[PDB]
Amino acid sequence: DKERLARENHSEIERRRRNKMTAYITELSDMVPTCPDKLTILRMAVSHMKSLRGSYKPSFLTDQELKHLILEAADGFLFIVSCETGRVVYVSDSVTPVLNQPQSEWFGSTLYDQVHPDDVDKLREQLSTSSRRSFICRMRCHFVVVHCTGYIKAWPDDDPEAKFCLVAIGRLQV
Amino acid sequence: NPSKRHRDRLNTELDRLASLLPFPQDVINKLDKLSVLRLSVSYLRAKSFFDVALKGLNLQEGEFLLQALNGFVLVVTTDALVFYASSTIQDYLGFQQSDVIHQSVYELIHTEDRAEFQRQLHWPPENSPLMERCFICRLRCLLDSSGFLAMNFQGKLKYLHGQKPQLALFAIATPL
DNA sequence: GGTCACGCAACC
DNA sequence: GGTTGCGTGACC
Ligand SMILES: [Er+3]
Ligand SMILES: [Er+3]
Ligand SMILES: [Er+3]
Ligand SMILES: [Er+3]
Ligand SMILES: [Er+3]
Ligand SMILES: [Er+3]
Ligand SMILES: [Er+3]
Repeated sequence: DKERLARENHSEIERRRRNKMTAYITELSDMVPTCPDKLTILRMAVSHMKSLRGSYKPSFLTDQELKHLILEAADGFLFIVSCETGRVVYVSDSVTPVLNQPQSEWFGSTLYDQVHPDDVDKLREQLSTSSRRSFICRMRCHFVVVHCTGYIKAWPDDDPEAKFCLVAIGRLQV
Repeated sequence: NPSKRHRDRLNTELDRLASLLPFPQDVINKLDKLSVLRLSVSYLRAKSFFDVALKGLNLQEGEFLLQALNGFVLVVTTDALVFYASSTIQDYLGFQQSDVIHQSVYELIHTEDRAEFQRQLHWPPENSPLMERCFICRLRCLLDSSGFLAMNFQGKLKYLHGQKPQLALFAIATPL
C-alpha cells in the first residue's frame, strides 16, 4: 500500500518533462535575437522561423548547406551528364577543392574528355540504358582516383512511371 | 479559467512553429510537443553554424545530392548527439530523420561497435591531418537487414561553432 | 515509461 | 491578469 511511492516516481517523470520543456526554451532562446517570459520566447521563435522561410520540397538544409557539407566530409562534387552523348549538363562549384579547372573545361566539355583514354570503353558500358549505377574512374587533375555514385534521371508525381541523364556525385576514393 | 487560456495560447504557438518545420505534413502532425521544440532548435543550430561557415539547377542540386549519394549524411557532436541526419537515412535504415535528430547516436549503434565509435568521437587545429575518420560500424536497421546493417563512415571531424566551441564529426555513411 | 491536461499555490 | 513551478489522473 505504498503505491504513492511509485506514483511519486511518476511525479519525477512528469518533472523531467518540465526540465526538458524548459531546458529547450532556454536553448531556443540562445538561437534568437536575445541573450524572459517563455511564451514571448516562443512567439519570437515563430517569428525567426517565418523569417527563414502543388508540390514543393522542404529541406532541413539548403543546396548551399548540403553542397558545402558533402564537400567537407567526403570531397564530393555533383555533376549531371547526358546518358549517351558524352555531354555534361551541370557541375557544382565544388569541383574546385576536389579537383581544379572549375567550370571552364568542364562546362561544355564531354565527360569522356575529363577521364582517362583507357576508361572510355569501361564508361560507355555504364551508359547502355538497355536504375542506379556506381563505378570508379580516373579524372583529370595529372590524374586522381574518383569514386562516382549516382542514379539515372531523365531530362524532357505520376501514378505509374516516368534521352536520359546520369545524375551522380564524384568524390576522391579512399 | 485563466490557467486554461495560459496553456492554450502557449500551445497554439507550438502548433504554428511545428507547422513551420521543414518536414512532410505526415510527420509534422504526429510530433510530440517536446519533439517540436527539440528538433526546432536543432534546425536553428544548423542554420547558425552554416551561416558562420558559409560566410536554374542550383536549386535542384540539394535534392540531387541526397539521392545521388549511395548513403546518408551524419553530423554528431562530442555530446554524441546527431546534429544532423539527412532525409535519406530513411532510405537505408528505415529511420525518419524527424526522430533521429537530437537523439543519442548510441541508440543506432551496435553495442560491440558502440565502443569504437565512442573512440572515433574523441581523438587540434582546424584542418589538421589528424582526425580524418574512416571507420566501419554497424548501425541498427529496420528494413526487411536482420537488424544491425553494416556500413562504413567516411568523414572528416572538424570544429563545430554557432552553439553556446565544441568539436563534431561530419561524415558520410557508405553501405558496403 | 511517457504524454497531455488539469487544478493548485505562489509571485510580479 | 501574467507566468513558473508542482503533484495528480486519465489515456496510451
Ligand atoms: Er490506488
Ligand atoms: Er578533405
Ligand atoms: Er579543356
Ligand atoms: Er496521376
Ligand atoms: Er517523446
Ligand atoms: Er533546393
Ligand atoms: Er559479436
